[PDB]
Amino acid sequence: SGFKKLVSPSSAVEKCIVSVSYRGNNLNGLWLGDTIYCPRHVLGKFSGDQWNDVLNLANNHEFEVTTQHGVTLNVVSRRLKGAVLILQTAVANAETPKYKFIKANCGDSFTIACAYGGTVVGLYPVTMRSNGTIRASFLAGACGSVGFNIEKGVVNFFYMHHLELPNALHTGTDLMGEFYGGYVDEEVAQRVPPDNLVTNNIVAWLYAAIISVKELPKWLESTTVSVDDYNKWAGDNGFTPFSTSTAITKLSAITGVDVCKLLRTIMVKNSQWGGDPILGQYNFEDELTPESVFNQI
Amino acid sequence: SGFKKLVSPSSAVEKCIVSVSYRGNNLNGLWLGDTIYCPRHVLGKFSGDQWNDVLNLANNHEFEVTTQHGVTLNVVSRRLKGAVLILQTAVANAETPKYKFIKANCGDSFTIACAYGGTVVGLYPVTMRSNGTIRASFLAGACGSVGFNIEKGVVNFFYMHHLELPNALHTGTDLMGEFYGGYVDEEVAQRVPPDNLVTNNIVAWLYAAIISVKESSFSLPKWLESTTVSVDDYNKWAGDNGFTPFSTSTAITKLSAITGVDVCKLLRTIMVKNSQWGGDPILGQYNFEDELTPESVFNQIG
Ligand SMILES: *C(=N)[C@H](C[C@@H]1CCNC1=O)NC(=O)[C@H](CC(C)C)NC(=O)[C@@H](NS(C)(=O)=O)C(C)(C)C
Ligand SMILES: *C(=N)[C@H](C[C@@H]1CCNC1=O)NC(=O)[C@H](CC(C)C)NC(=O)[C@@H](NS(C)(=O)=O)C(C)(C)C
Repeated sequence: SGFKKLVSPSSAVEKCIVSVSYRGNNLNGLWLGDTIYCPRHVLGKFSGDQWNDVLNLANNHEFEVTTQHGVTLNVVSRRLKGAVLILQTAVANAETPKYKFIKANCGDSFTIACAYGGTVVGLYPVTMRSNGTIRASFLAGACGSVGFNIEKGVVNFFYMHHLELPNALHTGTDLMGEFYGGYVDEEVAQRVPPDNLVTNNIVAWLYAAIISVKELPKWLESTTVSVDDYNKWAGDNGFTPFSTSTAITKLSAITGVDVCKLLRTIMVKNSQWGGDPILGQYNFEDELTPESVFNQI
Repeated sequence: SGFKKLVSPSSAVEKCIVSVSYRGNNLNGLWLGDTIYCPRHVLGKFSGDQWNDVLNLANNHEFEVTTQHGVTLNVVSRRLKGAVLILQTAVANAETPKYKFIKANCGDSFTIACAYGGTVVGLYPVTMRSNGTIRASFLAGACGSVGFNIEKGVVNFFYMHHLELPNALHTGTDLMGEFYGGYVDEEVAQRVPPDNLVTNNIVAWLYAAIISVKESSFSLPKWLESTTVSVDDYNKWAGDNGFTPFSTSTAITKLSAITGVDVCKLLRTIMVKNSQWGGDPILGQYNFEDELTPESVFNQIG
């Protein structure tokens, strides 16, 4: 029993995180096979089409790349893919795990391996927000830190960290160099669309509260609302649409509470929470997924 | 910018977690040197003076120990130390890190390496509560999972998991085999004292919020009280309102000096908000977060 936001174990990712420095710019890279992925702004703060000419003018021998073992790697080639710089090394990483490059959807949760100087210093979970940001914890030098999980012995890579927007919001690319949310790696003003609370994860958290209380809650409404009616309301109140899933179906069956009862709870509690807490909180938790809640049963 | 509850990287610990089986009891062990630490109730569900005779009654060849690699270890000796069973292996773990066995105090936070069948499946942070429990996430087979952090290239081990009390409360021993909170590894009703909100961690969280408002609105937070309260006076109030006592620390001193805000203004804020929070949130919440430590907040400034 008990519900936590789980982090994936890090040993397989630690074996792939290297330091990448160029003319005093210090960040991190992901070494898979004979390929290092890192943010292109390790070269400097350029914009638009200046990048392709900065690339051809760069010097491979000036990429300072060290491993956690202290071994210096030698860059033999370079190219850009989106906002990710791709550096080929002379020798392959023999500790490359099985992996996939996957784009994270809204509400998807994964683990950040927060790195400085090529060394993972700590981990934490995050959720891909509706506006292409994550709520993370990053300082200077963290770029190149990666977001991942592990599923059936495969490392899924979702994210590489590039920049911090106002109000402690963070964003970056997938491992194919496409920026989440359409942001750009320029220190300029960028519009951030409003964050919509992730209904499906809130539903997971409400079910976790019900399972916890099994030992029905007073905050749980008794009336119902259809999925269409909730989704109409959601688009007007800052929530994502409710979408059916296998995990949510299992949670409803295990607890014996129809999910449309939880949707009505969301509408009423968002309008006026009142004095009754849900798992000690007077605000919705939306970074715990239905799959994780079910795995903890 | 941004504040998260951090987990320590797990590679050093993953290389030390093994599966330990005895007569259908399948748990986890911590393999350091030629020594495996695991919960004694891998031997079955006994009580009191029964354990020593059960230890003499067990035989080493019936312990099935396997590493994450699939390698079978051979137990050459056994002893009890408190509620921890200590098994000697024929060969030593060549991947043993530098480590310390340390007893976590109330409010100390660390990483749980949650393991099943000798394999770490996930991590998460926990805080040692005032009653000797942690609020974790554990299923059958999770015992022998360890709580740890890494400091200065040294793995501190604080905790090994033994049991789950009512209301999703988890507890266990330090690596010296002493149970936190005076619990025992028996399936009977047990006395569980109140869980008090950890003041020192709330203070840290409030500093984190001051820092965030400073770096988002260049001003002091709207909810921060103007008056101060004495530490002795706050600690008198804390004893009658379900909070731990405040106690100064180097990390809290640094946070006070970086932000320029007297910590006694934060203690008065706790008293005011606990009696009547109101409508202004703190870092998006209307309830105290007490599992983010001063040390962690300091490390997340730089
Ligand atoms: C990568 N090492 C670094 C990580 C930032 C630094 C503080 N917290 C983080 O997450 N990324 C940067 O410094 C980028 C680099 C540019 C070229 C994209 N710059 C920023 O993140 C910038 N924010 S912005 C895009 O101007 O709004 C800062 C440095 C002012 C935060
Ligand atoms: C160890 N693998 C297991 C971990 C528990 C199981 C479910 N969640 C956990 O944290 N520990 C046990 O099964 C112990 C064993 C005894 C001999 C110490 N038993 C319990 O935790 C028991 N709770 S109790 C001590 O009666 O209050 C359960 C199994 C009923 C939860």
